[PDB]
Amino acid sequence: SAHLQWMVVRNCSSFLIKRNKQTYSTEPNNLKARNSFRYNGLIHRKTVGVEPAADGKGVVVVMKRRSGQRKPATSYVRTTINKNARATLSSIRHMIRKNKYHPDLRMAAIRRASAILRSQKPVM
Amino acid sequence: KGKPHCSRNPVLVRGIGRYSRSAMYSRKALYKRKYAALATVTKPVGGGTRVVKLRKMPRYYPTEDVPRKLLSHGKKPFSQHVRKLRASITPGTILIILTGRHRGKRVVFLKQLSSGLLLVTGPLSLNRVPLRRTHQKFVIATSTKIDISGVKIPKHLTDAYFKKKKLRKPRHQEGEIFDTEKEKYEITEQRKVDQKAVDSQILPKIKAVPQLQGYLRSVFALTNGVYPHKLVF
Amino acid sequence: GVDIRHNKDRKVRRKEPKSQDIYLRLLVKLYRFLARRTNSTFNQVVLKRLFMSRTNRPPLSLS
Amino acid sequence: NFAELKIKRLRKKFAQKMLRKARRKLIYEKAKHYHKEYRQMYRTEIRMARMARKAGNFYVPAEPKLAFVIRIRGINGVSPKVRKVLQLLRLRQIFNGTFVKLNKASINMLRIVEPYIAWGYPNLKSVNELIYKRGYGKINKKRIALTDNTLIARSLGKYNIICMEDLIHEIYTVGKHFKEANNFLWPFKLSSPRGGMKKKTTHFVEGGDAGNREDQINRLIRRMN
Amino acid sequence: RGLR
Amino acid sequence: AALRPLVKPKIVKKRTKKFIRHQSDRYVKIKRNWRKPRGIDNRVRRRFKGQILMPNIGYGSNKKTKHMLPSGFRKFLVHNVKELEVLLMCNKSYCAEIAHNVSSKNRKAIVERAAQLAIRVTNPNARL
Amino acid sequence: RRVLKKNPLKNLRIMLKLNPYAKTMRRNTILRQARNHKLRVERAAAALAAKS
RNA sequence: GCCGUCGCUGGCAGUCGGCAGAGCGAGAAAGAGAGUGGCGCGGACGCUACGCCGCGACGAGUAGGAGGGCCGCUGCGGUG
RNA sequence: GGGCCCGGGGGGCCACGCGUCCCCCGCGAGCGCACGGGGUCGGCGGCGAUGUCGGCUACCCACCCGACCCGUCUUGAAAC
Ligand SMILES: [Mg+2]
Ligand SMILES: [Mg+2]
Ligand SMILES: [Mg+2]
Ligand SMILES: [Mg+2]
Ligand SMILES: [Mg+2]
Ligand SMILES: [Mg+2]
Ligand SMILES: [Mg+2]
Ligand SMILES: [Mg+2]
Ligand SMILES: [Mg+2]
Repeated sequence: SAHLQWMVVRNCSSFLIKRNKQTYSTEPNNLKARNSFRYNGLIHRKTVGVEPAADGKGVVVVMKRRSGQRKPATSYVRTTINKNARATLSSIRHMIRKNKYHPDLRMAAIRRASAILRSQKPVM
Repeated sequence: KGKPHCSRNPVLVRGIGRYSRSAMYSRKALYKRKYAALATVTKPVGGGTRVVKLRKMPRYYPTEDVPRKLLSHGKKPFSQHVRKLRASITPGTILIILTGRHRGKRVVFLKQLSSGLLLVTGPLSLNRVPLRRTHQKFVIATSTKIDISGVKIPKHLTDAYFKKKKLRKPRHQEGEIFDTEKEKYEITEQRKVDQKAVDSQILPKIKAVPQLQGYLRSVFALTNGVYPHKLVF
Repeated sequence: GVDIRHNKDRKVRRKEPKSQDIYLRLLVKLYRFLARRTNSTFNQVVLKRLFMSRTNRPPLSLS
Repeated sequence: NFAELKIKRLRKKFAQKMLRKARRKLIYEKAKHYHKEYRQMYRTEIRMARMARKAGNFYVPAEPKLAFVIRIRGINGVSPKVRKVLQLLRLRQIFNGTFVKLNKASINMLRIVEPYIAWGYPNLKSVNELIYKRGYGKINKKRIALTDNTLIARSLGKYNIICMEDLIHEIYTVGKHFKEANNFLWPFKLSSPRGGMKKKTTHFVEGGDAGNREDQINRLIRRMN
Repeated sequence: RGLR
Repeated sequence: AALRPLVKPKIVKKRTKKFIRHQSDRYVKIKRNWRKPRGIDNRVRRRFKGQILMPNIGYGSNKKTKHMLPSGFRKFLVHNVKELEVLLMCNKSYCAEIAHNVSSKNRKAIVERAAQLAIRVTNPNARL
Repeated sequence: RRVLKKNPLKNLRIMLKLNPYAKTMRRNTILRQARNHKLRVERAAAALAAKS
């Protein structure tokens, strides 16, 4: 279960990183990258990830479907959003709210899909 | 649609009224005053009509935001603060400057501006101190006053009129090419006409007091054996 | 200075179980929640006994 | 709907706004009667002496019920019999102060601890300054500053002490629930005597500081609180 | 009710 | 073009000097690192007047500004490019410090990434 | 969070937060005092005409 | 004001959101209970619960005891 | 003096409803101001690119106060 494998992963993971009085985590679908039950991207039954698109522009969103739970291959669905900075930040918002899909992660997902746009604009 | 009325009880002391609660009720005659019981906008387009939304969602969200702060009640902006003034300073009083370029120069106090700075002007022809602002703390109020009540000080001599104006001459391409240093403060013909007009009314009164003009032309300075706490000025 | 004695300032009760198993450290989470969020002095006793060592909670016999 | 639950919640928010006006009126008309009480107990102590000076006799005023005790020595070198009594008086620290009702068993303790305290009979203005400025309550075994009457009512309410005025009246006029009010009052922490002690190590009758200075405790309170 |  | 922090509070430190060891001046075998003096007749551990001082717990730093560099940022050792994405959601409160061993060919493609990510690096001109 | 302790003896509205009677206790002894000082200046200005 | 210890065997899983209604500080043992008859799709942070937060009181120490060290040294199984 | 200063015939009241029975003879809205659950200014001025700004720590130097050499046995050690 989620709380079980969190009580197993809280200290003896391989993504856990502990130096400089901080403790972050390098999980695939952990947004804010910090080691916590709430933001861990491997423990729960429904997670959310916001990665940068493989090319220059866009933001991919990785939801974890419910049906396939022990099948890692057909477990995650991915959607590339190569739109303006605002439509994508209303599409992630709809993807999360209107679906009622792990709704306490929404502002984290927006802040991350904004960090990506900002790290994909032309530098100065 | 009731006409506003001032407080019906004078303030004996700050925070305490002159009349009691029942007295206020009787004065207000409340015994006969019993009472009992946007974002979207349609706009045509070249098609159909579009429901344009005002103040759309921001296009950027910084990774972190500062949390809000608690609410205070007793803190107000400087513009709304109450400007104090020691009773030792009155219109026509002679003051001595201590910090400005007019160090130790005697001037004739004009009035107090809205901000709080004292608008003062010593005779320009005597001490060369025109209409200017000076803080009350940094000025010594000499115990020598002259009737200046009959002096129509122009109304446009506000704090904004006396506010500084950035030269805004760091550099430019035009200025780098045809450099003209960093400019100066060219005394406006308005500040000059105002200074002349004020002097035309102040000087006749000053000359009435014998030796007053010479005293103003003089400069206050400490000497051997003189201590500020031991002499009354 | 005050003339108190700190001999007994540190109460020695068990703040948590000494074991590290995670099927007990989850029961203790659920019962610490019930203990603080309910007004039943039952949950508080169950929690205080879930802390106790293996020698303070002995076995029961069926008889 | 929710139009019913709204007006219901507003009736609750109006009953909780009237149960407070009734309590502010009660506190007000209480303090208004304590002003009258104190005025009577003051004027009658002058009557009962003028009626004795008219006949020529003497009026012996009632021995006082309330004392205020202050600790004027350190914790370094105290006997055990004096260290047990300075801690049943809750004076575990120099310049601590407390109120004490007088009887045989109390005077016979202020005699054991006489060289370590400087006690006396507090004025009403002195109990006012003390309760208001240095007034802390022993709530839940926590020294919580008395900031509102709902901190006194919440604990001493069952004794009909519901405001700082009922507290002052219960302390000044030593009441039935004196033990409970004095034990609800965290012992006052006073600063050093401004001006300075006369002599800490000798009795007040010896031109010093210790002992009982019946009337003159207020002169020390004003320069210490 | 008194104030109605 | 400095990368400002989220908020820059006032940093106050109850002590700036190090805590030198007793008699680290008369000798060379006694280093400056601190060792609590445990001798009987010692004058430092009795807290005499005018002697060396001792690291009490009272000298602790304000928790609000503890470990916080004078640039209003906390810090993080970065061993490679991949360890930046861990820090990209802590941008305005933590900084990066490429390790001492990362060669300049990698440190260039690390400062480059942290530049895109707007993450502040304390040693961005390190090796070159 | 901890409530800062103001002084009920220097803070008028904390004195009214703790003792709503002190408002009238203080409006008195201010009216009464301005009227006793007006009675004194009346005596003392009838005596400058009683020794004149 | 700041650091820490102790105590409150304190509080927080309620982040209960167009399947919504945003509360449990207030002197007085207990329900913002049910039924039964007279446009604009929007709302910061949090929660490694071994975590976070709030309150007070306290802070010497040899011999000795205990705890906590993201203090340090060398090798082993894993893992970066 | 006390009894709501028992009862009859110029200033202050946290008193001011109508309808009785009777002994004593449950929601009025607004609008502001503030000694009101810990500081804000919607106030300002000066200088700033080869000589100036900041750097508490870290190098040297100056001065004032403090300041005996550590481990040890000892009732006691800076100890002749
Ligand atoms: Mg102490
Ligand atoms: Mg002694
Ligand atoms: Mg003095
Ligand atoms: Mg200690
Ligand atoms: Mg010396
Ligand atoms: Mg030895
Ligand atoms: Mg010997
Ligand atoms: Mg020795
Ligand atoms: Mg010798």
